[PDB]
Amino acid sequence: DIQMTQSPSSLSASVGDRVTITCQASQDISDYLIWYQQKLGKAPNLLIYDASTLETGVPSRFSGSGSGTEYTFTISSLQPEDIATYYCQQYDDLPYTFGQGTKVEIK
Amino acid sequence: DIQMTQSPSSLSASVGDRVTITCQASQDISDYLIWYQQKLGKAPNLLIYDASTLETGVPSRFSGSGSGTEYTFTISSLQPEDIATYYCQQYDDLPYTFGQGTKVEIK
Amino acid sequence: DIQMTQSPSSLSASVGDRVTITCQASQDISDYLIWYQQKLGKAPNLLIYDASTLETGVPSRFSGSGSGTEYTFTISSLQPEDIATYYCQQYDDLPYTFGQGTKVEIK
Repeated sequence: DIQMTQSPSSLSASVGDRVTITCQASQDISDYLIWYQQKLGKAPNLLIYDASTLETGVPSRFSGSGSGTEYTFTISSLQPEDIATYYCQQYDDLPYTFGQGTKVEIK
Repeated sequence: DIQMTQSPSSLSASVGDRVTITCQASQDISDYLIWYQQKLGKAPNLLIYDASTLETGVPSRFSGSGSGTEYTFTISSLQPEDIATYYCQQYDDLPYTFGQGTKVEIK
Repeated sequence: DIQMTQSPSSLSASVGDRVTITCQASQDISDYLIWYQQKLGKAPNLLIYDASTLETGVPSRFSGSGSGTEYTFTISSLQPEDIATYYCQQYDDLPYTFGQGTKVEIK
């Protein structure tokens, strides 16, 4: 069972800031990682797949990189609309596991 | 892109009550369906995969069924521990898409 | 006296959603079950009798199924005029008893 550890568990930054979030797998998951955004009271929405491919329609201010067991999610310039909780999930094998999630706030 | 349709959005019931949630896929997903439980403030937890398959450690009071397009998730006896949000997610094809979630509460 | 267990107590869904309501009989009641609709402040109106027979003039989006002690009421596409409290009632023996009812609302 692949353990996903995400950090930090939460942060607050200002509009325009560069935000960064990490997820480490307990095994090489061969780049099968997704980043999801979950707005308060809504279902998670896929942002990035294959570690670094943006889903069609996602703003380019969003980006992911990494490989092996360490992955990185970055938001190059924070918008008020990005206030949500972010999650990484491994899809290298079942059961698909999630990171603990990172709440992103403004201020 | 595959659309998942979940219902109801929220329910309220009493301890021991049977709870029924369903998900509708916009295409045959071949049982490539997962059910997650999301307790407040936490990441989603896989309860069932392959539409009917229980993950180890998950109480037998949970159960899933369905096929092609229609799927159902059932909680045979609502326990206090079961208060959370539940989601179905398709994994037949990327991007993996979620149902809107159902908020389960005890009256 | 025959006890009727109805689930859930209340729910919220969106226009077009499918809605499932359940009723459990503490005894087999040979399909002698009626489903009533009760809008706010009016008397209950019979929608279905004999567990699955639609009364004349009732829309095809309502359906009933079930047997022995397990009965099911479905609305395939929730319309705004469907907002009300639903009740199952057994007519197998006196005194005829009702389920606790299900408050259906739209989010």
